[PDB]
Amino acid sequence: ARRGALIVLEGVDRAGKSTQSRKLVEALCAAGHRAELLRFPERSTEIGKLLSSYLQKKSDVEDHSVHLLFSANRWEQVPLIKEKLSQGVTLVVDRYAFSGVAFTGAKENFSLDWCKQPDVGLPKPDLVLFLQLQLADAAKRGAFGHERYENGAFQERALRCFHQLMKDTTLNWKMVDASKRIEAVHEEIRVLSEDAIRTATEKPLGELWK
Amino acid sequence: ARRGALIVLEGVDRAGKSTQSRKLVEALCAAGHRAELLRFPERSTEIGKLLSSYLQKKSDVEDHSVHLLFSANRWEQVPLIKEKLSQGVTLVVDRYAFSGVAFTGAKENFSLDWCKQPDVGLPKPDLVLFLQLQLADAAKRGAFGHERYENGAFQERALRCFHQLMKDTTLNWKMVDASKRIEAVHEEIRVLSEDAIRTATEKPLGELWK
Ligand SMILES: Nc1ncnc2c1ncn2[C@@H]1O[C@H](COP(=O)(O)OP(=O)(O)O)[C@@H](O)[C@H]1O
Ligand SMILES: Nc1ncnc2c1ncn2[C@@H]1O[C@H](COP(=O)(O)OP(=O)(O)O)[C@@H](O)[C@H]1O
Ligand SMILES: Cc1cn([C@H]2C[C@H](N=[N+]=[N-])[C@@H](COP(=O)(O)O)O2)c(=O)[nH]c1=O
Ligand SMILES: Cc1cn([C@H]2C[C@H](N=[N+]=[N-])[C@@H](COP(=O)(O)O)O2)c(=O)[nH]c1=O
Ligand SMILES: [Mg+2]
Ligand SMILES: [Mg+2]
Ligand SMILES: [Mg+2]
Repeated sequence: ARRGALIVLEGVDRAGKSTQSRKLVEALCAAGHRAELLRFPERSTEIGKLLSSYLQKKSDVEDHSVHLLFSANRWEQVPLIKEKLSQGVTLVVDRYAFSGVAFTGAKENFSLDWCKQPDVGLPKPDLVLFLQLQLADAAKRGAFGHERYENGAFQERALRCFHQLMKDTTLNWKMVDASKRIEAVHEEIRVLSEDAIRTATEKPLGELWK
Repeated sequence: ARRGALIVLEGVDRAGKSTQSRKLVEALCAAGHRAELLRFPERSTEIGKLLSSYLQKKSDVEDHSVHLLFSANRWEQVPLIKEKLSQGVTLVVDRYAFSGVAFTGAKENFSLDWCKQPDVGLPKPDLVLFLQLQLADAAKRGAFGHERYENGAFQERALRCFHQLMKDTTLNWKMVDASKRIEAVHEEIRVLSEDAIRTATEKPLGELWK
């Protein structure tokens, strides 16, 4: 039975990860694929609620602790991720380990290596789309939110970490010009995703960063 | 101001970590030291309650997730640990990262290296006492508990991991013959601890596994 593809959406702030993720799943399903949407953090579990309270500033969490919770929040979904992929279901994921590393990695005294370790071993995405957008363009999309990390300076330190992670040639990274309209960005992502489901899947699901 | 020492108690099942830890703190205080007791897991925080529900079998948790929570449960106490040590308070800890690695490391497909990473960077113990006890002797102390991991076969796989961790010469490991009476074991630990508070402290607090 042909496994599903694991597709991740990553990208700068307001670049359209959530919009594009919901649109990709809808369009794959409409074209007869079996596809479902996931996102991280997944706030409905016990850990997810801790992470949600942190991001909304309702609680403060030690930085190493919070990093590990974010990763744990991925590991708790691995049994489901692996089962859905083995059943032929393509999974479109709004943020994954890349955000985990880039966001803690933007903080002082957090090496990229330390930030990567908790996630080593996770299911490896068959495709990692990185939605790029210029600052001037992200502004036309509205004001920063009120949640933690939604600050220009901090966003720019996360972006440098993302660019380090993209030097990683074990991953099938694809850049997406997220400045275009919602529809045009969607068509670019869609075609890339059809291609990943079609080919990328003839190899077994890999393991991230190992 | 002379910093406190960070002293960890590790050891096989029923070897006396908790008894010896409470006795050491009492005796250091009685001899005019400033000393306080900590333990891991620390079940009173939000994470600690998750860990307590897991150990008591009231909930099941994915293995990588549970490993990261156990480490996060240490990181959330680092601000306090560092502040108490800088104030001259010696901290006696009932289990630390060594248990974290040995217990997940006893499970299938968990390399010691992966298990160590979440804890890299923690405050480094000035002294790690390992209470050794033969199986036949641990039995005279009563029956296994009902909690997760309290099984002869699993305990023996954790012990092999502990022996790998003791090959680590960056740590001041001391073996303790925990087969003696409660008092005699206590006198051995006490003398070792006075020595660690006295000398081991003239160097800054280190960082574990780095
Ligand atoms: N290509 C696009 N062009 C214009 N506006 C967009 C585009 N993609 C998303 N938006 C809008 O920008 C805001 C951010 O989109 P969202 O998908 O929530 O981004 P993210 O999840 O990356 O933060 C929303 O108002 C959304 O409608
Ligand atoms: N040296 C010792 N000799 C005999 N019994 C002991 C000794 N140390 C502890 N005990 C008993 O063994 C049991 C386990 O002790 P405990 O300190 O809770 O061990 P741990 O925390 O290592 O599991 C308790 O009943 C305790 O009184
Ligand atoms: C998945 C993940 C997200 N995050 C962050 C990125 C976002 N903060 N900002 N901007 C935040 C919320 O996600 P959304 O933007 O997808 O709603 O969590 C982490 O810090 N670590 C992680 O492992
Ligand atoms: C500190 C720590 C303890 N543990 C385990 C060891 C013990 N299980 N058994 N036996 C358990 C409970 O601790 P006590 O024996 O100290 O009450 O948690 C971990 O699995 N990981 C950790 O990081
Ligand atoms: Mg979003
Ligand atoms: Mg390494
Ligand atoms: Mg105990």
